[PDB]
Amino acid sequence: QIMHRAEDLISAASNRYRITVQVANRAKRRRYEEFESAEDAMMKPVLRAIIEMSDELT
Amino acid sequence: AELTHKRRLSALGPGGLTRERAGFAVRDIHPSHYGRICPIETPEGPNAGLIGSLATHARVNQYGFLETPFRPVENGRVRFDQPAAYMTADEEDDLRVAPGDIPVDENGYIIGPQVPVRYRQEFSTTTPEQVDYVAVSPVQIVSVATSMIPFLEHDDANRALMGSNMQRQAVPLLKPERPLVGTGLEAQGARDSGMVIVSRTDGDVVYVDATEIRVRVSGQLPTASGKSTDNGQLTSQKGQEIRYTVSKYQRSNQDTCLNQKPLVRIGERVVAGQVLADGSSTEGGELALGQNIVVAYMPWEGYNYEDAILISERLVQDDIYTSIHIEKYEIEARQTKLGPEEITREIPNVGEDALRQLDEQGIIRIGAWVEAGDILVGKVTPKGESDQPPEEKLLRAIFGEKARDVRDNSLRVPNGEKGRVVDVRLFTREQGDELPPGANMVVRVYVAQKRKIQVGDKMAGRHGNKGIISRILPIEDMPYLPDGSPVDIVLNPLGVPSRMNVGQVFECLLGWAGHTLGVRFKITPFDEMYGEESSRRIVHGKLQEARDETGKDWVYNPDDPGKIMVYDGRTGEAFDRPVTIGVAYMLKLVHLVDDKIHARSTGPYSLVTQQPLGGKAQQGGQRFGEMEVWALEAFGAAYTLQELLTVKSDDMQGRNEALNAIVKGKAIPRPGTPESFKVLMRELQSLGLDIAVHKVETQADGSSLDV
Amino acid sequence: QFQIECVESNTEESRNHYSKFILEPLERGQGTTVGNALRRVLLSNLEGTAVTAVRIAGVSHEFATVPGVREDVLEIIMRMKEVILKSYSSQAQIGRLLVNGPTTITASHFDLPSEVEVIDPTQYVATIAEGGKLEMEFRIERGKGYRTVERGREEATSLDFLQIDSIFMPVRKVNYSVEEVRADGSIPKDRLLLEVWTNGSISPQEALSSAAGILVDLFNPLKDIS
Amino acid sequence: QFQIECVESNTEESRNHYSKFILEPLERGQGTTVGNALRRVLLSNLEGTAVTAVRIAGVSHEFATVPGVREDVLEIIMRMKEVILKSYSSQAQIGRLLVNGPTTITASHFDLPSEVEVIDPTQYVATIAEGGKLEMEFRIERGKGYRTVERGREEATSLDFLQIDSIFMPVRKVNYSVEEVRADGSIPKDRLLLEVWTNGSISPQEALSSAAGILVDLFNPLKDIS
Amino acid sequence: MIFRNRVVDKGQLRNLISWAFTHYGTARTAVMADKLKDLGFRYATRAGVSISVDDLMVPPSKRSLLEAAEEEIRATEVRYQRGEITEVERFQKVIDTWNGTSEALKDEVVTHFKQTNPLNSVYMMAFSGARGNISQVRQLVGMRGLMADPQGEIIDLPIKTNFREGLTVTEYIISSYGARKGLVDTALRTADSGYLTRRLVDVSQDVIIREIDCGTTRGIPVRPMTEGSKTLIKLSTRLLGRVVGEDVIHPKTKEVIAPRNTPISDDLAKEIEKAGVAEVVVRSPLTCEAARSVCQHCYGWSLAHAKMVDLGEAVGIIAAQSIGEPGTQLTMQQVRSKMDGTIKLPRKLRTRTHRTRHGEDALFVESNGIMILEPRKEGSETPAPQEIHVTQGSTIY
Amino acid sequence: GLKENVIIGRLIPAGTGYNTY
Amino acid sequence: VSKNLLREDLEKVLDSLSPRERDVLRLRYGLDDGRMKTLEEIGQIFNVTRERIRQIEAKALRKLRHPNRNSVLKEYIR
Amino acid sequence: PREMAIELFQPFVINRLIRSGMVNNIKAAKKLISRNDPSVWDVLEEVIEGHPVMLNRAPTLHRLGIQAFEPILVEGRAIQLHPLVCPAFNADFDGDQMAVHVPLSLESQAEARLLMLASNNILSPATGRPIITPSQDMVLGAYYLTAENPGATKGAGKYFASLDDVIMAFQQEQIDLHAYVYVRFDGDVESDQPDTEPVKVTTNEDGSRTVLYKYRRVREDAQGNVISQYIYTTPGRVIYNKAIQEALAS
Repeated sequence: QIMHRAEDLISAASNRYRITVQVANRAKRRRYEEFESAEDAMMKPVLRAIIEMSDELT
Repeated sequence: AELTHKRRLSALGPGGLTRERAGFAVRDIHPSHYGRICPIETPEGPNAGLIGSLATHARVNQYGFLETPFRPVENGRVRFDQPAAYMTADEEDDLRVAPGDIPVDENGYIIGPQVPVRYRQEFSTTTPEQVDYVAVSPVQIVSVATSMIPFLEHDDANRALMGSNMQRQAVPLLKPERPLVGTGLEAQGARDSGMVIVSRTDGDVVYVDATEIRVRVSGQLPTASGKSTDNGQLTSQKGQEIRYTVSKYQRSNQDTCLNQKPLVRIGERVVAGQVLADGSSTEGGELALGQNIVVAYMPWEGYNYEDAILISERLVQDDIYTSIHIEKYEIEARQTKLGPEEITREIPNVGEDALRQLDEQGIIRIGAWVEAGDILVGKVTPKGESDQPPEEKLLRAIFGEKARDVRDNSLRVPNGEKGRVVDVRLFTREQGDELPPGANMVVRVYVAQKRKIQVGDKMAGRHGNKGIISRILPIEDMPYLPDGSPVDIVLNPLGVPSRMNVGQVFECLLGWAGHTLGVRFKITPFDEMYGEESSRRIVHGKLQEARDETGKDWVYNPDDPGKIMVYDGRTGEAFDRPVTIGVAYMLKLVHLVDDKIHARSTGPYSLVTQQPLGGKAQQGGQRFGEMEVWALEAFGAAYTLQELLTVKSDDMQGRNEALNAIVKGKAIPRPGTPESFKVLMRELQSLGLDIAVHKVETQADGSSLDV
Repeated sequence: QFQIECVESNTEESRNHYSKFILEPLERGQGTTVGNALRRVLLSNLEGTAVTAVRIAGVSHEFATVPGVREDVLEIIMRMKEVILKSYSSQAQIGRLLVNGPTTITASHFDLPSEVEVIDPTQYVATIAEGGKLEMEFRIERGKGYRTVERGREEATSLDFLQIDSIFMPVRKVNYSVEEVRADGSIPKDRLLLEVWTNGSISPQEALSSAAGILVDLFNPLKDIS
Repeated sequence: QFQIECVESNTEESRNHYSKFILEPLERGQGTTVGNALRRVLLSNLEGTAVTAVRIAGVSHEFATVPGVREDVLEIIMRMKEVILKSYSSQAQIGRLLVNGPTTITASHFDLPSEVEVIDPTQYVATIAEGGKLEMEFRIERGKGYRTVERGREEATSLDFLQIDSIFMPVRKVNYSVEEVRADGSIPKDRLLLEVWTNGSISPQEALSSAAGILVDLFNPLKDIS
Repeated sequence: MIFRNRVVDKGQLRNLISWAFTHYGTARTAVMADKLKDLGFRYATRAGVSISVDDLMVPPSKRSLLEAAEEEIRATEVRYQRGEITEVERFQKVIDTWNGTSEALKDEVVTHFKQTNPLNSVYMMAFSGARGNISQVRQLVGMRGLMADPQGEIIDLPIKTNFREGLTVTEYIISSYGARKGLVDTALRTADSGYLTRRLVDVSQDVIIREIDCGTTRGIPVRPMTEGSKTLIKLSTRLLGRVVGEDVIHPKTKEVIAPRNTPISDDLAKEIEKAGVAEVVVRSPLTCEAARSVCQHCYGWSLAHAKMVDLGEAVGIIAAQSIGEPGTQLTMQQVRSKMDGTIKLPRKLRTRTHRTRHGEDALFVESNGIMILEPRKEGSETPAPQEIHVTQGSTIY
Repeated sequence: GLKENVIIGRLIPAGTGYNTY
Repeated sequence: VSKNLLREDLEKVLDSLSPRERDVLRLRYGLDDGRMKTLEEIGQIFNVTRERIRQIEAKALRKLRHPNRNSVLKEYIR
Repeated sequence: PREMAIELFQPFVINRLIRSGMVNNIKAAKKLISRNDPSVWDVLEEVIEGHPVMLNRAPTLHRLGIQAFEPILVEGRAIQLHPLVCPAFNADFDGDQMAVHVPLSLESQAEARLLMLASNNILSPATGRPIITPSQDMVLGAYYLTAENPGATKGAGKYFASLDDVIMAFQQEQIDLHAYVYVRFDGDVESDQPDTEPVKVTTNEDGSRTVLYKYRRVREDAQGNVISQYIYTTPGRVIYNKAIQEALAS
């Protein structure tokens, strides 16, 4: 979906905040790393951040 | 309103009370209040319970004490033939005393086997022996709007208040309309207001020109009764002569507007002091409040589920529900002791596309359409470049041109100002500018617009109400009728039983009638006829015949004594249960999203805190609530907070930092540190404070310069 | 045969060709899928000649008087909507009008390009006193733009400048019903009705019955090839 | 041009040709009318073929067992409705079936006049044990009436008499919807995003496309001459 | 995969949602009860519903059973006349009266509805679940329970009806005072609601979890809050959002469980208290050793975590608001149960002693006790409509 | 004090970092 | 967020010339500076000139004006 | 709404539209702003989805009182929001006024991304209770659908595989949305009344032990087992109990 099944990863991964924070940490950089308008990053920096967490979070 | 506000009253007063040390009884009521002041009047604010309603009838004396009639009943016989009936000023009589109504037989004889009636603050029972004072009328406890309720007899008091204060400050409406339904007390009151004009004297109008009605210099028979049985300090001396100009749409003290209307056509007799002008809200000496509307209560697809109004686009096409407003804008010029400045007729970057519908000083042409960030007129200001900004001299000379900072903060009408301009009053040194000194010349001028109602319009009724609307809707999808017409106001249905305001039905109903058989009522509230649910009796009645003679005879069903059917689902099925509908008096308010809109992205901070500032302006602080900063940590994660103070409060270079970061593809950093803090610290340090504020991993800590 | 029976057909004050119309046998509610269909669509849209603009210039402005009026623009632009009219002109035109002298306005009394007519004259239109009354000129258009009062003849100033999304909608009250029926031998077939009315410009035949073919085509120009 | 764009097309195996379809330009949501109309129209005067009848010879009666069943006529007639099938035969036919021996019923396993096909075989149909199971014969019809079972083949006991009122419009699930797109300048433009499904006998390409006609003709087989 | 079929209510929503989210990813289930929720609409639509007027039905005893009450006074006051037996006194009756009969009057209206229209709008609002409640309906249909005057007593004139007929003037002003009262403090407890959880947050602030490892065997056990008769608190649901290290020993009929530590979870509850056992400790904060904080372990699942809270959060600041902030709703039977001249054991009634004097005359002596099913008055010992010999108390009003 | 640093803008304790440190 | 961009660009877009002038006259005799160290100084400070200031400066003083030179900040219109 | 859709992200908007080169510079590239073209408005939307927003009622009330939600690109001077919660904010709808707050840092979007947003709440941190619930208006749509009209009690023997068949059977009408048929479904069917009790025994041979269990009626089989089930309730009932499993997680 766009964002919905993401209610479990954070929910079940030790300290939630903590998660966030890293997740940003992704975020920030994993926009940052590429300022070449890579359309992968055409969408918001987080949401990727998330997801590729997500689907590595198996 | 200007009724009421004729005559509220208070005890706020130099003389008055605190507003918080005048603690309680102060606030309450007192059976003196009964007949002396209305309880349905209450701002329900921290400054309420302090607004004497002024007995609907009272009057007063040289000792201020007000009157409230006590109508005599000669131990069984009233008929109002007895004397007195005109005192109980501020107090009573120690006669256990007849409340307003009670089954008052034909010529009085006052059935009630054994009637309750008030001794002094008490209300014992006793029968025609011992009383004698009683209503003038069944409502000596109201204040201008608490009477609107057509049948408050049937609605809870706790319920009747703010709703009764809604119409008290109702918005006007381009095209007015008496109500429908009738309790009718008011017409006269409208005349008391003045919006509607009665002859000063008399006449039978000649040409009643919209601009000039006339027993004025008529030359004609508005004259002659304008001389009916003539009078002298009134110039009957010559074809009578009653000159006075009607009003157009003028900016009310609250930017409200109304232009009355030439009502009485020509040559049609008049009579002394009878309203002949149709102002704001009467056709004819009655209170134009709202309009009359079919109303099937109906929890359909939501779009409303308290509170929440739904209405059909028709309303717009109906050309009704059309505010208009007109409001100052003005502007002025100083004469700077910095080296005076004027308006211009332009300066740069002016479109004439800007500068065009402009006029001959810079001025803005009147009767001209405007729309959004429009331009009033040409301020010309001073702003030299002694300390030419670093680029300055050159850039100027470098881009290739040598302009000059003669400036111009000329007036740009706010965005969304799609209003044709509609007057101006305006003037300079010469009349003697009656001018705030130090200032050169007035620029005040302004505009209105016809503007139909929209969403979030605080529209409702006149008795325990408060409403707004989502969405409006295709004149067709909305539910309609077996006769075949489509209706035009849902509600919800649960609303009212809950509001415990029932009668809204009533009217619905009653009105129904009205509408089906053009029925008028203008009848005081409170079923007192026979002394029971006659109301009922009424309703079903005026139904009955109405539908009887309505031909189709469907608008009423014996099995639906007050209902109707509701075939009109999404594709117009039969909704199921025969649901009731009818005619209500939807009345809109001001709280128009327009003047009640608000949102902005930063701008001028304050001075002192240098924090932006929300006095509810175009750059109005998104206001702020620490009760939420006492609910924003329940999850913490600072960041938002951290920002959430900082950089939008203290840090200059923060805030800006931001601006950049994004448009600078940069990761907006890290707080500044607050400073207002430092500000607070400063005064404290002076108040007698000291702080070493500091690192400590530093050589024996120290005192980091946080100043 | 699945068929109209023209039924009761009125003949007076054309406005509302009171026209209860029937179709008798529609197997079941497939004919009810028509009533609404119409309902809407009928009052969806007949594209509609309607006065939209106004040239007064007695006041350029739109709230000032124009004397001799016993009634100003806010009731003069108001007395527009109510006007009633029609052209093929498919393109704008004007009427002007210079009565003067104390006068109603025989709605009739008018100013009349190509095919433009008081589909029914005699509307009260405008009071006046002996004073010179003033011209009133204005567009005329036939379209589905019976909504949105803003922009339009605004970006293009034209003096005596006002205009407004008129009604362009002749066909008002309208309705119907339905019922199960006999002929149950051939299924409990069943019946509808309707009324429409109309302003008395464009009788249902050229409105209701016209809407009939408005969609039949357009309901599905293609054969739902999807 | 007021036009379908066939859009996402995924018949999957068949049943529910999940078929979100689109008609982009609907000035105003009137597209809904066709939507809510065809909403019933798409499955209104259709001609779905289906059962009515059943010939459990040996068990004339309709509640007794018929052994080897792990599921009796009550569940045997129960397992009819679910069957799924089609003919042009426009006229009745039969299938019989004599499996025996312990056996499901490969829905497939069947008895097959004209087209009469397991539009999708393999429905579980009928348990059984090694014992002789017994014949099952029955009508087949096209129809559109799934409301009345009484006075069925109760009109003349061809055999067994037992006859159920079949339910039959392929599409059982469907999802019509509209959305006001942009192009609102000329006139608020809207588009109709809608599903149907169907049993996997007849996709919308032969269902939505039909109805489409079906009224276009029949909703307006005339300009309501009236 | 689990069909439910009953009627629906509020609550079974409520719960429902629960039981979903309780086992389903928040959003995954938070999103649920939204499409079917907005379908609440469209149906309700279709059924459609609304008032009538006489929607305001009146259980037509009303006339009667009322004037019944009317004789009540007739005797109280049209007979006290001799002063023989006296004024403040039955006075204390007549007022007693009105409210009493009145509840019986309602009680009519109670069943009256109950079996008037299974598809009743007025009923479909309320007893379903809706904005309608009981006191609400009372003074919608039932007589308006006599209240008080301007000061902490009730003016001679009492409340009187439902609306329908409407109101004469008197009571209306009497009620106007009632409101305006209500008004006014409505205001002032703004202040209260404000200070509530504001200075309380100032004490509930800075309390944060740091520690789970905290070794803690401390804590206090509960029984359900348990006024007298009535199970004041369920406990089978109350004891949740926490853990406990000392476990359950049901009559050794059963086997020990929730060993320690044990995140008291629901089932665990509803069973372990409704199932049969009734007492144990915990591990709550007034204990667990901690630094300017509480042992996580001495916390539990909060009331939103639906599972062991994380850590590093000013729980107190939120723990404050949850009390007075909503408490503002503070003042200053329905969904029909057995009857409503309510709980009472067998066979005598309370009369006071100087100041009722009409004969037949009394205030409100405190309940006596021993809850009897299908009430009758003051006694003990097993009556007929239901059978038991156990107990005391009474949700009686 | 979460609010102690709030008067400032140090972030608070009660935010990753208060323990991530 | 404007002026910094503008000021900074006033030199950050100084990129249509050789660095004989780009490095010196860049900021007139001042700019970014309080605003000055002048004609003399450069006369010495850079190429022991006194002429070359005016010419190479004029050269660059045009190396930006024919509208294509440094044609990325024309919106400036300032 | 649009009246406040422009401010609301101008920084991340102006940067965009330049940024992808649309225009260039400040106060002259944001030219289309005040120029009112489209290309904002869409691009604004293009950069508006996936941009979390938070909101607060005139009263901040509780922590769930300043909830966040995915802002919508609509036009108006009013807000737009989801009833379901009201109550949490309690924001009824009678002259109600609140405030469109917004994150600013990036990861402040996080405070909202997957921590602070409407989805991140199913029950007041207040109590164990899921305050969130279809309004009493919806509960009526639920209640009514679970009621029963004496008049409408048709459909005798109108049983079905309990799939959309009954829906159909309802898109069929001729049945009460409360006309209780007995519908198949061996799965756990919470029955209005006890359904595991000998009510109408019919235990015969070749299998069979056949008790009414009021709202459901298996017949059994000594060698076989239970299969009939026969959930005895209106299709409308199964209808209001079919869009549920799917709604939450099919």
